Amino acid sequence: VHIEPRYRQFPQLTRSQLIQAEFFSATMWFWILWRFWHDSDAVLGHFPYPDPSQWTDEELGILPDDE
Amino acid sequence: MLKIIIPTTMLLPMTWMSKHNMIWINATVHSLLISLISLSLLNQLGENSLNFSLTFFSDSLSAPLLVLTTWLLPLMLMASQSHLSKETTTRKKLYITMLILLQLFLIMTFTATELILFYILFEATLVPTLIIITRWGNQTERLNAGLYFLFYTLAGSLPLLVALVYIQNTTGSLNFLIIHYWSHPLSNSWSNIFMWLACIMAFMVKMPLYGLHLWLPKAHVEAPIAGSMVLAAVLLKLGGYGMMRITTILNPLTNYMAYPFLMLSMWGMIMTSSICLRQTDLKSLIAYSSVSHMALVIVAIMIQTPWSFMGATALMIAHGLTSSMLFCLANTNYERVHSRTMILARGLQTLLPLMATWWLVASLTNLALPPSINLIGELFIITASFSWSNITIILMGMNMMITALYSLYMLITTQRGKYTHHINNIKPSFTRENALMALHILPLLLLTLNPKMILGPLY
Amino acid sequence: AFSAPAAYLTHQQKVLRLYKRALRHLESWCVHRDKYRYFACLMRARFDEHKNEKDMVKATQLLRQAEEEFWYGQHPQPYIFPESPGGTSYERYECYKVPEWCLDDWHPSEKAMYPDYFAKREQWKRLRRESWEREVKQLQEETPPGGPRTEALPPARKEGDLPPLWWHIVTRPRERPM
Amino acid sequence: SDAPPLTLEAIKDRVLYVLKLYDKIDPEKLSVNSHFMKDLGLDSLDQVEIIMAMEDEFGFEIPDIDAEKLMCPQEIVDYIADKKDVYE
Amino acid sequence: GAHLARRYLGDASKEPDPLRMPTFPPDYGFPERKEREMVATQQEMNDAQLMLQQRDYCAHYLIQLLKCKRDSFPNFLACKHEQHDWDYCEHLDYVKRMKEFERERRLLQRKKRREQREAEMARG
Amino acid sequence: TLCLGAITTLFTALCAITQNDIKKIVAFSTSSQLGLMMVTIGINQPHLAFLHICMHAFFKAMLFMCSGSIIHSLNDEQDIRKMGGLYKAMPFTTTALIIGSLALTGMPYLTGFYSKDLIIEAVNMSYTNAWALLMTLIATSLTAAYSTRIIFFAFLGKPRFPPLVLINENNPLLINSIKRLLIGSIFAGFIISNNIPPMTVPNTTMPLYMKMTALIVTIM
Amino acid sequence: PDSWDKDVYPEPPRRTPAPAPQTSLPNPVTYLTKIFDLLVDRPVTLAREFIEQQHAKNRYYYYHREFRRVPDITECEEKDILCMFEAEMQWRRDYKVDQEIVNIIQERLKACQQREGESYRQNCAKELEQFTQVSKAFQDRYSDLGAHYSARKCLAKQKQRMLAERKAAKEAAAA
Amino acid sequence: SFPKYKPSRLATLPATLDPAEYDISPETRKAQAERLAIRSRLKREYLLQYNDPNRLGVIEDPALIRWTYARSANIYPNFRPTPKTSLLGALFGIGPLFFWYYVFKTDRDKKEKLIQEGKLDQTFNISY
Amino acid sequence: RHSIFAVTHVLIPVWIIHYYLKYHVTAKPYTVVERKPRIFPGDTILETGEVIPLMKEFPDQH
Amino acid sequence: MNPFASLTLTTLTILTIPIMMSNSNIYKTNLYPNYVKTTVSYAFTLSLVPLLMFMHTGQEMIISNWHWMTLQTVELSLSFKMDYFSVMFIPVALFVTWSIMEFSMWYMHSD
Amino acid sequence: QQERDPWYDWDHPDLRLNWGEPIHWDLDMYIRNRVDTSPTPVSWNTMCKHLFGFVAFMLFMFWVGEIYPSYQPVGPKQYPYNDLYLERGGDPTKEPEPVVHYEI
Ligand SMILES: CCCCCCCCCCCCCCCCC[C@@H](O)O[C@H](CO[C@H](O)CCCCCCCCCCCCCCC)COP(=O)(O)OCC[N+](C)(C)C
Ligand SMILES: CCCCCCCC/C=C/CCCCCCCC(=O)OC[C@H](COP(=O)(O)OCCN)OC(=O)CCCCCCC/C=C/CCCCCCCC
Ligand SMILES: CCCCCCCCCCCC(=O)SCCNC(=O)CCNC(=O)[C@H](O)C(C)(C)COP(=O)(O)O
Repeated sequence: VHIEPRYRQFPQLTRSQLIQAEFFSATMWFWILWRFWHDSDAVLGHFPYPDPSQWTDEELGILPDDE
Repeated sequence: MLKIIIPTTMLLPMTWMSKHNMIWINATVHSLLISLISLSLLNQLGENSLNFSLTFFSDSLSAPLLVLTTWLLPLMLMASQSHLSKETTTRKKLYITMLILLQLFLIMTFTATELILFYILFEATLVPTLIIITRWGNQTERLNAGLYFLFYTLAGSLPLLVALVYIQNTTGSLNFLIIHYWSHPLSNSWSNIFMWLACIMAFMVKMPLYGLHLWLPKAHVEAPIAGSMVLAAVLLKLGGYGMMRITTILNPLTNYMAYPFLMLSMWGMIMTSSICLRQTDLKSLIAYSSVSHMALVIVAIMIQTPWSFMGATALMIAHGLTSSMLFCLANTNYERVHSRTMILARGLQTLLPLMATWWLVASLTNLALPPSINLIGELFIITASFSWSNITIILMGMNMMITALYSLYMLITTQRGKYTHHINNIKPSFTRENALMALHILPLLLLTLNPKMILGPLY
Repeated sequence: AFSAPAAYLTHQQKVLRLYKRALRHLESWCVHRDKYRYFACLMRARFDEHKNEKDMVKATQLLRQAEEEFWYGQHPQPYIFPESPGGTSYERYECYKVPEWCLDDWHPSEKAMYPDYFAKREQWKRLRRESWEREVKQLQEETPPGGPRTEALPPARKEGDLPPLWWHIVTRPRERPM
Repeated sequence: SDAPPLTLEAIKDRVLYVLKLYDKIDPEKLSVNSHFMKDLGLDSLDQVEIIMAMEDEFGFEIPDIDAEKLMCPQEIVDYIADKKDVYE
Repeated sequence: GAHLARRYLGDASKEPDPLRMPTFPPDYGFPERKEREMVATQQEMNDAQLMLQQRDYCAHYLIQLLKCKRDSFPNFLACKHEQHDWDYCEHLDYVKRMKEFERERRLLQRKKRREQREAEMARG
Repeated sequence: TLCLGAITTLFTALCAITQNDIKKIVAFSTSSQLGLMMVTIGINQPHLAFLHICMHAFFKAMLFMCSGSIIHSLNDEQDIRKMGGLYKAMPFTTTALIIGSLALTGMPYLTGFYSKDLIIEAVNMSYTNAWALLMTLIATSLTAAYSTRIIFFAFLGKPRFPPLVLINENNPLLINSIKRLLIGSIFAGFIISNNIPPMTVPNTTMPLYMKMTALIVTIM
Repeated sequence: PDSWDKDVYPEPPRRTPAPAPQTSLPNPVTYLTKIFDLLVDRPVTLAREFIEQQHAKNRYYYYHREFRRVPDITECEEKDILCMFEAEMQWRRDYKVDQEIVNIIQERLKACQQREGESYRQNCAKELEQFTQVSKAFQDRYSDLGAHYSARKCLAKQKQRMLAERKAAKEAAAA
Repeated sequence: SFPKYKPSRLATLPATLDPAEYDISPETRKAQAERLAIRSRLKREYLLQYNDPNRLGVIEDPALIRWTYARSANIYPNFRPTPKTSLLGALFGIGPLFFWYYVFKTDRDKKEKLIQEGKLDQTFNISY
Repeated sequence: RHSIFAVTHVLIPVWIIHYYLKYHVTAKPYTVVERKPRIFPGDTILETGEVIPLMKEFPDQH
Repeated sequence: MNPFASLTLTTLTILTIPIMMSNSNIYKTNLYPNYVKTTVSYAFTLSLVPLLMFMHTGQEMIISNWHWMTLQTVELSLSFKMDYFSVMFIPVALFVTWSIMEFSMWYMHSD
Repeated sequence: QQERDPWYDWDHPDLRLNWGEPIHWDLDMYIRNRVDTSPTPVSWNTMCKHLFGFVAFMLFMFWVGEIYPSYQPVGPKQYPYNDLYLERGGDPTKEPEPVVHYEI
């Protein structure tokens, strides 16, 4: 490989470097999309977070403000 | 142990009967052989000492010191023959005679079984050193340096003589084994306090203790290279050896008489390390380094624990080797440029690469890089001090940081940067200088490989 | 770095230096080229607005004001050329520079390689040895009685003279020595 | 490898290129020995701008004391060649 | 979160203290309460060497997951059912803890309001 | 430890967002990630901190490597103010730097995500200093901000470098090294996460908004 | 192996589970282990067999040195130098032996902590108890003697401890 | 107009911000001329030996010698015991010693008192 | 000439290391210590042949 | 003999051979950097095996091979811990060092 | 020595000194590997105020956030065998006070 100076012009590019760069960008994006398609729980959370206010006093066992 | 003493006494007429052009060769070869013979003293026992006769004995504390002395003689011979080339034959033989007499006195000092004989030899070591300094020094300050070296020592040592003869009249013996077996506690009275001071101050001034060290920069800077080597490597360790010997009869008074000397040692350690940061003379920096390391040794001896004694022994050996190497490294540049100023010759790594490697290794051992025996001793002393009191780590911690700073300051000032343009007489390093540095440095790492040989009798 | 300095700078010299400094720091602030061109033209117009002031006192007062404004509005991290005294490659190759006198101490086996180079070196050394006294005497003649007043040196004038004090300027190590 | 071995011809070509991209200097009337003050009629500020343009082109700064002195493209080329150790 | 704002800005008197919790007896409001049982033996947990923190009430699912992982070593994508079961058990544990916190807040709010209004009845 | 890590990560992420030397930006990024590691240790999650060390090594080394490639191509120039449009002039370097920036910012399913996402969601569900949590969130926003600065300044726009164009990244050693580190930065997170035994108790129950906190702050 | 006594350095009975493959895939660890065995462990074994064959043709023994028991420092007169010397030597040997006993106990403790893994806090209680006991005994015997220790100072320490214990016991008896 | 910059010891005043260099006198120009003359004479004296072909060695610098001598040997002859000298010497040579003595003595007295009462937790403290 | 690097830099060093560990290091107690292998329910021990029972009738929260 | 320990020690030991070769006629040629890079890559692929053993059975070890020195009650010995942290960090560091050395073969070509 | 002109032809370029000129008493403190007194863009006594303010504000806010912690609305974690009494240090011969957890 021989690449000579250009003096105020766009430098000389060989096909292999663009091929490699595009290949690795594509494989990164494919990996991200595939791993999100198969492991969405790792980002969105897996189990529903409950709300304390909607718990009845029967299962929480608090007296009806009398005793 | 006459198998070591007699060969040195034979070195004397061998030097005085040699041809005019073989004195260095003969002295070096037979000094190295004597060192090889003295290597046999390292086979020590676990319970008592080697009691050769009524007069001489070898412990696990004095055997490494004897080996260091006998190994230091040939190195001094190699270091001296460069600047003594224009000297006459008779004066060269007299110089070698002074060195041989110094070795003989040192060898007999470390093995004397009695305290008065030890005193006589430890004081006889003065005459050859004073003659060497005042006769073969370069500048006119050498006379004052000799006076300072003499009187600082004698003013401490004479009360020791009085105390020793008094102790012999009281207990009937000065033999060290009898003294150890028949030890009795010291009461708390003014007479006992002054006896303690008389027994301690001579060794304190030999270390030297901070505030009593002014003689050391003068003597170690104004001396010739062999004088500096033997002053830093062996003669300072006389104080530590004598203090560990004499402290046997000073208990339990030491428990509180050690406080002023401990405070002086720690604070003056900080002070001398700081002094090393602003020093224009390269040799004075190495001298003040010696003062800091010896302050650590004083602390270790004063707190009186097995770990502190082990650390003191290891540190004394390591410092002897390292400081002798540093003095030789500085003397090479001095012989090249005839000046001691540190910022005169710079960028020397460009001109002398192998000497730069030697500088790097010497300054790495000075800052106690693990697992060098320098760090083994320093860490043992630091642990012992921490057990003594948890607040010593702060002072000890500050010292470690400062020592690294000034060591690397010396290295960067001398080796890095750009070479001074006007100096064009920097010749390549001779084989002799490289061999000198190698013979300094290789035993250090070899001893790191087997550290129980320098850890003292408390091991 | 090559010219001998003068005892002081002049007012126009100070104005030119401030103009260059301000343009450089403005370029540091204006990263893009078109914006820099716009504000550099504005700066040039501002500089040449007061170009025709015949009162030197007010000229120096304006210069003082401009320097104060520059110090207030300078870029804290201005662009520096890599080999300029604050750049990332300022003294990078100084450790590779070796003075020429070191070659005098090479072992004869080392000098056995490169015979022609050392022959040329001997020719250069003979040239210096022959020209030294003429250089010294020319300096002696051209120097005023009360010692030199600037650091400028005279050139060669005679038949085959050399400009005095030339050896260490001509035999510089290199800018990329190794 | 690294950048090619810059030569005097390349230095002169680049200097003339930069000077002919200057709007205040006519291309044909400009010559390699043309003076900036006398021949081309530029003031000091234009000379400073030209020095800065040279610095940008070669990627290295020129000290102000040195910069003030250069007056013709020959002096600029000579200073650049002496700075970068160009002999061919 | 809102509980932090309610405690540090609103009335901290009726807000549960996470360090001191619970303050009511476990059988106070409940007539009877089942004792929470454990599936994995202490010896089994020791033999599996789980951790001092993973030895919770879901430890049996963790033991199953670890055994399946060791058995299906090269295929490190086969331990999904066991991992899901362990996660489900841990989610139920967290739900129970949320419930405990919820229970403490209402009791504190209910008890303190009831006793202050009884004091109000005694104040007239 | 938690407070020291929090102040360190915030301060260094704040210093990084206005630096012009690219090596300085990457160094401050490394210091901020070390602060985040210290924060992770402070909430009693040492195994997460170790996993983050192993995860961060890949993309941090490759980011510095791409910076070195750009520096070498433009005649040892390090200032971003003189770096123009290298998106097209440097295709492979651009691809590697984009992938590394996306991994550093914890983009989902990348190497950075399997450590940083868990670290953030474990800081959120612990009894901890609130100021430390706030500084951690601000720092993880500033991370995306500094990464964006390098890409916009170094790769987008028009050239600002000297006109003698010597840009050339066609060298097999550089390509192979960066490609190896790039494959690492893409797949190591998934592989190592699935191949280690569970040494933690997972957080399986989060409010939906807090589960997306890292993504939201990164996007902002 | 039989190089050391397994009572001084005990170990548990070493229960290891059998392999239970649950995948159709091969196990790379087993294949790598077979390769390592056949390629490293066999040539090393052959070299060791040759070396041991050479060793068996030259067999000699070294014997552990035995020491008799001499009078202690308590049975010595005040200024009797020879009996004092023998007692001091014997005391120093006993000090070394006690240090080695503590070393053995510490080795047991460290091995237990490594062996038990995540259950070390519960499964190493006995070794910790033994180390606590031995450490307490050793500390009483030799701690605070300092440099320049001797048998006489140890005896003085023991006498002081006995006096304190006797006074404490007599005062508790009066309660 | 703009906020002002005030110099400090470790952050000095810039030359372009110095009032003294914007109101000048012919006396100042004369002084600058003399300074340049002295500098040039020293430079010529140095360069004459620097380029000398027969010079082998180190060019001696009296300025360096004067600096080292002043920093080392000239200090004691120029010393007078003054109230300032005496106070600074007493403070910086005496205060640290008794400060550290008080600290260490207090720490060790506390430790010994705790040991006497039998509550220091010296368990496992085999090595000292 | 081709693969001699794998012999003088991997095979030879591992021969010396394995020999040094198998016959010298492991000739003293507590020099190589391995944490005990995990045991799970339903496992069988190699040495004793003992099998470990199953795990207390899972509640089957399917 | 359970190759875990031997492989973990060989991984670290083979890294020092090019250091011992620094005074040979390989350090004066232009093949030295590639030699060091090859050594590091070999060390990485060797260290990949103990990692697999750990990921399979969770095996961990400590090796105290050399007894350097002993104090009265404290024994100091050359000891290596081969738990999860070491067997996981060593391959990552070796991989990164291999990549960075191959990069340096191009970046520092003119040094 | 950092404030000296770097574009001047010093006799010693690294030290930025000229042969024979008077040397500052504290040159070794000023060798430009060391203490630098060069003018700064922002004034001294303004950098100090901003730095000290940042440090003090950070410390105060950390203290406040400690006395106002952050947590989730959950109860304490529940461990089966009496808070694993035998696991966290054994002591198998004291029969500790039972720790009992009930369903909810
Ligand atoms: C520059 C470096 C030189 C080297 C440093 C040498 C260090 C020498 C310091 C000596 C250490 C201690 C010496 C005496 C021990 C105690 C000191 C005394 O102050 O303590 C009290 C003493 O009380 C009073 O202080 C009385 C002493 C006062 C007179 C002493 C003069 C001190 C003035 C400082 C002069 C500087 C001396 C060094 C010259 C350079 C204790 O109370 P007391 O229980 O009753 O005495 C104990 C002795 N008994 C048991 C027999 C009774
Ligand atoms: C613990 C005991 C001591 C703790 C530290 C206290 C302060 C130590 C003071 C050190 C004095 C050293 C004097 C000589 C050093 C060598 C000269 C020197 O380094 O000069 C400064 C030199 C050059 O300046 P540059 O900015 O790099 O400019 C280069 C471009 N021209 O840079 C330096 O090295 C300065 C380093 C000094 C740092 C001292 C301040 C550090 C204090 C840390 C306090 C915080 C503790 C951390 C707490 C952690 C939480 C538990
Ligand atoms: C990024 C922030 C930094 C920007 C801040 C800087 C703001 C400064 C703008 C205002 C300052 C001025 O214009 S102050 C203008 C001062 N005016 C004079 O000095 C009048 C006399 N003229 C001359 O001395 C020469 O002609 C000379 C003009 C020097 C040209 O030199 P040549 O023609 O012989 O090349």
